Amino acid sequence: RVINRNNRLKRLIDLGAPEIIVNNEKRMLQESVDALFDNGRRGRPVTGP
Amino acid sequence: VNFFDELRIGLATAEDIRQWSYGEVKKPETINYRTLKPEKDGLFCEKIF
Amino acid sequence: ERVVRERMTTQDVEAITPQTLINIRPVVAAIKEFFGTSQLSQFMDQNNP
Amino acid sequence: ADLVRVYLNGIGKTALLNAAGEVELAKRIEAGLYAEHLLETRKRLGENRKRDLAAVVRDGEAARRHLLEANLRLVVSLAKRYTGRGMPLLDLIQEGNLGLIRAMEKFDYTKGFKFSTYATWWIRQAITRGMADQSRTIRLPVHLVEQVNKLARIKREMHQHLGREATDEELAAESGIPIDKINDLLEHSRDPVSLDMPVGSEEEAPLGDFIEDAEAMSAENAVIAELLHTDIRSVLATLDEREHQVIRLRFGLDDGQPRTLDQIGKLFGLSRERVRQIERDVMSKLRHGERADRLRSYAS
Amino acid sequence: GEYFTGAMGAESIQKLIENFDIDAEAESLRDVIRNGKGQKKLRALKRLK
Amino acid sequence: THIWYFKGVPSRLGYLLDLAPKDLEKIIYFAAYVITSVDEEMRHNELST
DNA sequence: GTATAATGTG
Repeated sequence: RVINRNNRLKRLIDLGAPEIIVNNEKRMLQESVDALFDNGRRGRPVTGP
Repeated sequence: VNFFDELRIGLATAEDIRQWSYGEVKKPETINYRTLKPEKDGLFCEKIF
Repeated sequence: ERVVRERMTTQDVEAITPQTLINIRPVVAAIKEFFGTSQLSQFMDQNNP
Repeated sequence: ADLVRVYLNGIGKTALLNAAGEVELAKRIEAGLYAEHLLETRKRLGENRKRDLAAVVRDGEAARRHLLEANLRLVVSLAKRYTGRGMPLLDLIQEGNLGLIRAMEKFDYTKGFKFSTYATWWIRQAITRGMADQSRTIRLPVHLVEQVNKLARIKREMHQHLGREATDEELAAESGIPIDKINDLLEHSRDPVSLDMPVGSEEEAPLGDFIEDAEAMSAENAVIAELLHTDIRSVLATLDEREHQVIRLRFGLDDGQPRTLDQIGKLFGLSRERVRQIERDVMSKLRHGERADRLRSYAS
Repeated sequence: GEYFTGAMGAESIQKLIENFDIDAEAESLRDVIRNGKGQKKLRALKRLK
Repeated sequence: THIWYFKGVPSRLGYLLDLAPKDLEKIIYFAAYVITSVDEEMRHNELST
């Protein structure tokens, strides 16, 4: 998840886009790193199965 | 050999994370399905680990 | 029933028949899951009558 | 929480666009692109027209930004339908935004068709491609993913029609897919089990605990490997010095690389036929007596 | 938009903390703790530690 | 950001940066802008102008 | 690579 978010951020920066989508994806990467370091410490924990 | 006078902990900085690492992870692919072996610059690449 | 109502709200109303409407997979799946993994379905110990 | 809600407010900040507004924005963006092409093509750069061109380029950038901001709603309304398929809704929304940008960079207004129709196909294609390329941890090739989806669709159709799970033969007959290929596609399409799920249901250990290794055991190779290496130093050393070098080169004790009779003959000058007799004599010598007794244990 | 520079995200916090100087605020908070104001004194003591 | 700091109780980033927890969480997840730095010296010298 | 149309969630 973290790698995909980071690569998407790099792609968006390379192509360029209005700051709304870039900011949304930056929030996405931040939340993904947050989930990586700890699940449930903040917000809804992630669950696949 | 086994002389450990003290054990300390600190806050890692961008440079410390890079110094510990031998290589940078660029892509999220984990394993190649056909060869059952790690992929280039993935989460298991021999080049990295 | 959730899936049945969702399907019927979208499928054509002219040539609709209950046979094509009812889906039997979820009910049998639930029954099998209960009989397999439920904590109240235990092996019948057979040391003696 | 509710990462979606902040994005919903952000997207809802901007208003929609009408057919006339869409046409005027398309004209403005075309003018801006043509202005940029002139900037990179105006070898005889004008003085005031250059400033006007820069202003027009900024205007076109603002116009395209506004167009995308207004169109994000269609992206959301399309990505809504692909939730619950191994990818968070928000990831699908971002993929759809990328698809919308891809559609905008190739939009044409002369045909008179509405931008929404053109953008919907691109958004759907981008979303499905991203889901195929990122949903599975063991990322299968896109063609195999398509085959798996086809097989699943056929299986559900047969289950609905017949009222029961179709057999492998029936599935192959309907889909015309080989039974072996059907099995391969069904085995490659499966959710992996996370080694951290508890086993036994008492949480006394997670599954990852009970998994053995596949390397040299404490005894299996270590003791036998070292012992047969020492017994090698004892037995293979008994071979004559010339024969010891013969083994070391043709068979590869010291320098490895078993030197074919031609190679070892080049090294020593001997022919391919002479060495065979000495090799067979060595075989006869080794197979009799304490040597064979020692080496029996390592052949079984 | 010529004097104040503002932004939203972790990058903004990084820039602000880098610009922020620990010694100056530490001295100011030591001076504040030198005073009373018990209601604010507990928060001042936590921030000071 | 590291999750342990801006979310822990006490939030170390909040204490060091003299920000309320609500403000910190709003800034981190891209909720509202913040003034990082301002040319206060030029503002002062140009207070008349 | 696409041309009716398709514009804010669980």
